[PDB]
Amino acid sequence: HHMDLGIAGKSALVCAASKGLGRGCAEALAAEGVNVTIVARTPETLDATAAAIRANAGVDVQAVACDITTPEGRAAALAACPQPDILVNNAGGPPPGDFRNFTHDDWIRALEANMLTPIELIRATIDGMISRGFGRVVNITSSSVKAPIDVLGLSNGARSGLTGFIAGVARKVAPNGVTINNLLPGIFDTDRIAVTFDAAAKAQNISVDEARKQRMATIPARRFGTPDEFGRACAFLCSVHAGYITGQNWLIDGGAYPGTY
Amino acid sequence: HHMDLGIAGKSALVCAASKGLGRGCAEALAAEGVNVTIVARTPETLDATAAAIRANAGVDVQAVACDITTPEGRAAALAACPQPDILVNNAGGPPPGDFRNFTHDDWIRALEANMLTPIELIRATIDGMISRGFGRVVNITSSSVKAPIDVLGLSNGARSGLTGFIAGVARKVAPNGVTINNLLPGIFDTDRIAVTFDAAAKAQNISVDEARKQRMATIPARRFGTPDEFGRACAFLCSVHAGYITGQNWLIDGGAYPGTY
Amino acid sequence: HHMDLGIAGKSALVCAASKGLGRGCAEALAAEGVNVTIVARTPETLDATAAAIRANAGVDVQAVACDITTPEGRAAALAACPQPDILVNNAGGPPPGDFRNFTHDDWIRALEANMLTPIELIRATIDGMISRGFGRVVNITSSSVKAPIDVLGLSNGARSGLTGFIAGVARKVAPNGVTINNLLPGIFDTDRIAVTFDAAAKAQNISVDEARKQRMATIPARRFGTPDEFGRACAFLCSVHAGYITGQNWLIDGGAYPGTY
Amino acid sequence: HHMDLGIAGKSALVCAASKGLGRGCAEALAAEGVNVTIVARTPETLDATAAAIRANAGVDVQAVACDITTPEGRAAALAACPQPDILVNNAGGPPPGDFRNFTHDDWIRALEANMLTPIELIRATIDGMISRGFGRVVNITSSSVKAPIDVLGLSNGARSGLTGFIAGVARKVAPNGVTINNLLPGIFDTDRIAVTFDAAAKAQNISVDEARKQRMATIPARRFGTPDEFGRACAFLCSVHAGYITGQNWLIDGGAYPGTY
Ligand SMILES: NC(=O)c1ccc[n+]([C@@H]2O[C@H](COP(=O)([O-])OP(=O)(O)OC[C@H]3O[C@@H](n4cnc5c(N)ncnc54)[C@H](OP(=O)(O)O)[C@@H]3O)[C@@H](O)[C@H]2O)c1
Ligand SMILES: NC(=O)c1ccc[n+]([C@@H]2O[C@H](COP(=O)([O-])OP(=O)(O)OC[C@H]3O[C@@H](n4cnc5c(N)ncnc54)[C@H](OP(=O)(O)O)[C@@H]3O)[C@@H](O)[C@H]2O)c1
Ligand SMILES: NC(=O)c1ccc[n+]([C@@H]2O[C@H](COP(=O)([O-])OP(=O)(O)OC[C@H]3O[C@@H](n4cnc5c(N)ncnc54)[C@H](OP(=O)(O)O)[C@@H]3O)[C@@H](O)[C@H]2O)c1
Ligand SMILES: NC(=O)c1ccc[n+]([C@@H]2O[C@H](COP(=O)([O-])OP(=O)(O)OC[C@H]3O[C@@H](n4cnc5c(N)ncnc54)[C@H](OP(=O)(O)O)[C@@H]3O)[C@@H](O)[C@H]2O)c1
Repeated sequence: HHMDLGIAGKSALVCAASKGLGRGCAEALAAEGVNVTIVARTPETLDATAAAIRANAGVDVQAVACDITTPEGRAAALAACPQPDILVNNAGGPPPGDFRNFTHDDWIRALEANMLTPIELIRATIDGMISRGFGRVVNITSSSVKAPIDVLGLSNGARSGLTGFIAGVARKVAPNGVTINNLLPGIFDTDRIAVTFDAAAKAQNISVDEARKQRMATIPARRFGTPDEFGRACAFLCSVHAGYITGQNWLIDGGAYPGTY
Repeated sequence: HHMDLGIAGKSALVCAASKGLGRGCAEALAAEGVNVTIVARTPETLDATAAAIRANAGVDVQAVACDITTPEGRAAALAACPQPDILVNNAGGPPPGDFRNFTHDDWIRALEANMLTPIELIRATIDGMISRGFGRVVNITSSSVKAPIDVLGLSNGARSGLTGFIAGVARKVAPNGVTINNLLPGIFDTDRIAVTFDAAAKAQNISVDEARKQRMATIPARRFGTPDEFGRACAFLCSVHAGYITGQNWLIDGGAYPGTY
Repeated sequence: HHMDLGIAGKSALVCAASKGLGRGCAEALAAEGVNVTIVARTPETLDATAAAIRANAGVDVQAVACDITTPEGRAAALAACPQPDILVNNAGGPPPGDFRNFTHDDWIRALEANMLTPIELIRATIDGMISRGFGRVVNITSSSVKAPIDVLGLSNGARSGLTGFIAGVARKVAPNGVTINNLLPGIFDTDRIAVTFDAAAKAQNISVDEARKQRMATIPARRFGTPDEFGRACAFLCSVHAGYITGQNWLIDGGAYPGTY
Repeated sequence: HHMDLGIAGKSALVCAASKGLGRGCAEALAAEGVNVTIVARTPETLDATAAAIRANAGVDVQAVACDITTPEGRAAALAACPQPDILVNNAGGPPPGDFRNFTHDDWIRALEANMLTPIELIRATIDGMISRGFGRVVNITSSSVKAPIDVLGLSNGARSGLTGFIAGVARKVAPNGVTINNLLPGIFDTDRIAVTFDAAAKAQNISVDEARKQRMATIPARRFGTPDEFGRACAFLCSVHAGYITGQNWLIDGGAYPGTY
């Protein structure tokens, strides 16, 4: 038994996807027959992930080595995948800090990476989607837009800016068979959080395993998220069964956010 | 290809499901190998839907003819399906009117059908789900909990009451592999909205098609929702790939609700 | 200086107001020249509060000793104050417990007290406000409608039901110079709370002062709310300066709720 | 009667305040005895409004002619008012347009004016507020953060970015007697909307008065907001009676936004 998402043979541009949540989305789309173009900066891991997906899924896989948060990187991605049916927006997130230490340049860099980059990729791909009467955009954001994360003010700001803009464009382009939705991760078991736990353990004189355990104990689901399950939610949003879902912020966080809505 | 939801052979109790959104949920779950018990008041339609799901899905189908908004009906449903892995809560919705004409009996009827009935079925099934380390509850509610519907004050109130309570229990039971989420329909093309469009077309002296087209033009997606796609979202929430999603209100409305969140 | 709220000589019906937040609202309204009818069950305390407001504010004060959560109590309150310009809805809160121990009648009782009671008082007073082109309704609810409180499922449900219904009525009656808003307290230093901390101190063999300080340490403002400041926010909503505020949920909680919105 | 806000003799920096909502905030604070420093680019209207507030309120009024969205302008404002107790953040909003015509520079300018400028003024004033154990920051934003405005994508984005960041800093600084809240205008009767209706009428073959009338008819309160009542709400947030309100988004829109929350 398995659910046909109806997107085999379509094309997807999956940003920041040699590892982690982006990789999970690329894998899940390829599993459903989507030809995927994956983007990341470092060739070694990018080429390896592209080869793995090729050998596991049997779809066409393209790899673009670029910084997606530059105009030149966006142009390189679109040169490889010029008319995507499906766009998964993603890029590395901003550094932590106390708000009094954020510089103007820190703000601009976070806004470029996690707000203006997704917006520009939508701008560059939306006309083709509209012309074909089908389109799916999924933006990987953060629980930070629902409840601010203490040390991640740059995310609290930049990703909330993206989300507020997305609300408008989602409803504007909805008449044309295009949906635009955001996937908001709680804590997911990737290399990104291992850096955070490594520093937290060393500061607290406990093991990383113990620090991870203590964090899990505060999550209602009592675990971290997996890149696999994140990618499956992405694939569902990109399917022919989610065409009546647009402008939505899907929080995938094990219940950690306490708000009713 | 096709995505394996991992719930073949599980049991679901699907309330108010001979027609409409409930039937869509039952069929989508049966398509993934779930043995479904479906509940409705009218035996003829209920038996015909049960027979159709048997013929199409090949799963075990039980049909319980009862009023799910009564304790005798809830007991009869649970007697047939006493340890469901999956509970889909649903019942008929309240009648329209101006708030100054709502009677006390009106309020109790709406609160019983669309708040206390789902709560009682959760109370009666949660301990078995917890003991097995797996459970899925999906409550069919309404866009009325995000933005009040003019003439449906009884829904605006009763379903918001359910949602506020669900927020707490979803997080309370999450440590045990149980998730509880709400699916909020916008306008879906069922028999319930045909009653509204027939009375509109006849009153205004226009065709039903014209009356429906006027409403569609106000929806960003420019169509109504289908019971099939509603059921597919339900099936995803009930899957092994949605275990990190709980306490969430999933609005499926073609972008009609204008709020950013 | 001092801000003239423009409501001197108007009439207010203030429910559940011999003590606590309700008394704070009655005193703040009376300080602005509003003639207040205050309602509580216990005559001794009610009369003492009524006499203190008379002495300090110099307005007309009526005391009605009744149970506002019954139809007979509402009839008595409205007989004494049949055409209020201002209605402050309030009642005792529901008891704590685990949802598996809520009886069906526990739910009915909480729904009657904290949802249907304020709805019926609005229905009985809204026509007069509309006919005069001025009206203010303020409903005392709870932070429980923004984030569920663990042991207060009955509040999480009933007050959320009220709130969803209020959303519709507020926008329905806004053309007639009537506003309807909700005031959502976080933890406020009333007798209800003082009893709770007496139990915590005794259970832990610590002083009441230490038990209270333990809770304050988790609140961003690092204190509890005062009934006075709650009443002042109520009075501002009831003023001629808040006529463009309706359907709003004002959370007054020292930042304790972590959600962005 | 009249309510004492307890802020006579305190100092406020009120940005973008020779006209409109900013002027309304400055006048309301001055009316409660606050010494106000008002900032605007054009000297003619700035000096006239400063003279009016001096004559009306008898407080100290400083006028700074500068563009508050530049570092040099922020520095000039702070030179005049180096240790404000109260900061009202405000600046001119972004131009309208279709999202496909927004340039990278359009985005940066909107982000600078309506997100990074308020953030930098908070960073420059928060230390002193904390050191005195009292502070009030009110950010004038927009209903666009609750529901996107069709042609104002630059606002939908930039002001949502501010709001997501403010959520974190409000809770961070709350232990020190500082509150940070946002005031979200719906449509207010200022010079800003005259330009909007001047274009809306010129294209619709109706008068600006007719276009205004038709827009009013869609607002539940059936009118536009006044700068006076907006300023009064600002003054209440800045008072000693609002110290338990922080991190809140106060929507002042006559009920036009349809969302329950
Ligand atoms: N993990 C969580 O708990 C969590 C939760 C919420 C939000 N997030 C956010 O979700 C996003 C993905 O996080 P993750 O945990 O999946 O991180 P991850 O495991 O480190 O994966 C990041 C991936 O993106 C690529 N990448 C990063 N910046 C890029 C850029 N500018 N251009 C192109 N490729 C880029 C990386 O490869 P290269 O380094 O070779 O480019 C890698 O393939 C981040 O924005 C993160 O802040 C994460
Ligand atoms: N359609 C929409 O646009 C929409 C949107 C939001 C919310 N909703 C809500 O979603 C729910 C389902 O609506 P729908 O459009 O699917 O309606 P529908 O097409 O009329 O189907 C309702 C189903 O529920 C059954 N049912 C009704 N009352 C029952 C009861 N007391 N006990 C057992 N079964 C009962 C009906 O069969 P019997 O009559 O034989 O019992 C039928 O099988 C309602 O609460 C509705 O208000 C609908
Ligand atoms: N304090 C908080 O932290 C907090 C926070 C959120 C919500 N709330 C809610 O706010 C409401 C007021 O709480 P509070 O802290 O102000 O309580 P409080 O200090 O105990 O005052 C309650 C007042 O209401 C009266 N009352 C209670 N039940 C009544 C009834 N059936 N009919 C008429 N009068 C009635 C009481 O007098 P009699 O006993 O003589 O009738 C008393 O005057 C409650 O619903 C509470 O749950 C409180
Ligand atoms: N009116 C509404 O319906 C409405 C609703 C929601 C949001 N808003 C937003 O609220 C803000 C205020 O709007 P409003 O209606 O009050 O406008 P307004 O009547 O045109 O007043 C704007 C004031 O700000 C000053 N100003 C503008 N940009 C400035 C800058 N960079 N530096 C310093 N002073 C500056 C202007 O004077 P100078 O030109 O001489 O500098 C003037 O004193 C805007 O961001 C607007 O988009 C307005």
